[PDB]
Amino acid sequence: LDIPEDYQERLQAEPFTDCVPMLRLEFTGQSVDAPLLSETARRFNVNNNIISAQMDYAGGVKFGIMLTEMHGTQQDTQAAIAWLQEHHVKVEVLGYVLE
Amino acid sequence: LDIPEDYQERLQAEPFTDCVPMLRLEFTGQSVDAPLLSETARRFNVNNNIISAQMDYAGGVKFGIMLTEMHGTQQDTQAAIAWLQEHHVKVEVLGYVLE
Repeated sequence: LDIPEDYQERLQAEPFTDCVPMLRLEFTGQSVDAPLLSETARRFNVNNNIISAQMDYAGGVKFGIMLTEMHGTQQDTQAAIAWLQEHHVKVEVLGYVLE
Repeated sequence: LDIPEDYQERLQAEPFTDCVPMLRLEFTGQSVDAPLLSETARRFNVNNNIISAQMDYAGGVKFGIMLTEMHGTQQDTQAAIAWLQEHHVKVEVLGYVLE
């Protein structure tokens, strides 16, 4: 897993009403000049709650990992995840937690 | 300075018209439940562009550092920075960059 044991413990594979997805985000070389999480917060009215991160600035660009929760309506959440991927941020929904 | 060499090179101590603050954020036990950066994006119409981050999760809360640029109008970035400080995120303006 190499997520925190607290999350190993509460994570549920199956969605459930007003669950919240726990995400693993992977940056693969974006410029810092792309404000992707700040844009999703306004555009999709979601909150991206950072759990942890190992984000490296290497070669003048961004390569690394973040664990987050994404809070918002189900439609907004799905749209934000897809838009992140459409900008080549890899996104894995690791499972779902409460609220 | 202890930031990436290209930022060290570009960093100005004096604020200039349309400059961009380069921030260091230090997390010292903020809960994962507080959507600090997402809320500033909406509240103050700024972008928090992550440069790098080494953030750990422990006991339900967060510890570590992030380097960012903050983009927005002068009054908006001033208000977002003041609000993060008001909410006890340790913020340091390392200097200013184009553009």
